[PDB]
Amino acid sequence: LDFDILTNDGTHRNMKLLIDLKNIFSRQLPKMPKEYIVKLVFDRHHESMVILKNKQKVIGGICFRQYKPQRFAEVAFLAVTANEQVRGYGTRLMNKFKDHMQKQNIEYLLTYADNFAIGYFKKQGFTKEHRMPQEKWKGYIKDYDGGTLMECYIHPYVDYGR
Amino acid sequence: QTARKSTGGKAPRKQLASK
Ligand SMILES: CC(C)(COP(=O)(O)OP(=O)(O)OC[C@H]1O[C@@H](n2cnc3c(N)ncnc32)[C@H](O)[C@@H]1OP(=O)(O)O)[C@@H](O)C(=O)NCCC(=O)NCCS
Repeated sequence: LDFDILTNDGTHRNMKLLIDLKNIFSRQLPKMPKEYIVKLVFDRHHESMVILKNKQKVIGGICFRQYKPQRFAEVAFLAVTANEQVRGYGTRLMNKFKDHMQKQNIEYLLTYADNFAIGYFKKQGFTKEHRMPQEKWKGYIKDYDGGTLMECYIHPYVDYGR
Repeated sequence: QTARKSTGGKAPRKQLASK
């Protein structure tokens, strides 16, 4: 059980794992156009942290993009494959992700969530009440009136995992 | 906005699933 950061570096190994992650994202988010998932996962501004089983099988992951000078990151997609859900991997992934964001000097995580995900993100400590001013994300994150933007503050000295 | 490169927003309908 490894949680490795994967980026489009053009090797066959990382590419196969990024396609496997894209395939988990489309099968677990069927409302999402599959061509839109491909475009963000393989965009040079996005990175993906995968949950690697036996150092070769991707069973989950989180695709995100950092706004390094602004110190915030928006979570693109997050999913765990169906046959590996309710095994606590999703929480271990979010904790490993927040630990990496703390090391990347990222202060806030933002994500658009609607319906059930408002609840899953509230359990991972994301709130609908923002602490970060609206003008800090405007012009970097898209303002949709159709979703609920949730934010999680990453304090520099909180330990993330249990 | 009117990005066409930006970050990403999910597609969580509601977890009892089919689309
Ligand atoms: C959201 C997701 C990543 C969570 O991953 P996971 O491996 O199942 O997560 P965990 O096992 O850590 O979840 C533990 C908790 O979630 C609940 N849970 C997990 N999967 C569930 C499901 N399918 N239905 C109902 N409850 C569920 C458990 O009851 C458990 O109880 P707790 O919240 O009191 O601790 C996973 O359900 C998934 O891939 N969903 C589809 C993709 C999606 O909607 N992603 C978010 C938007 S992109």
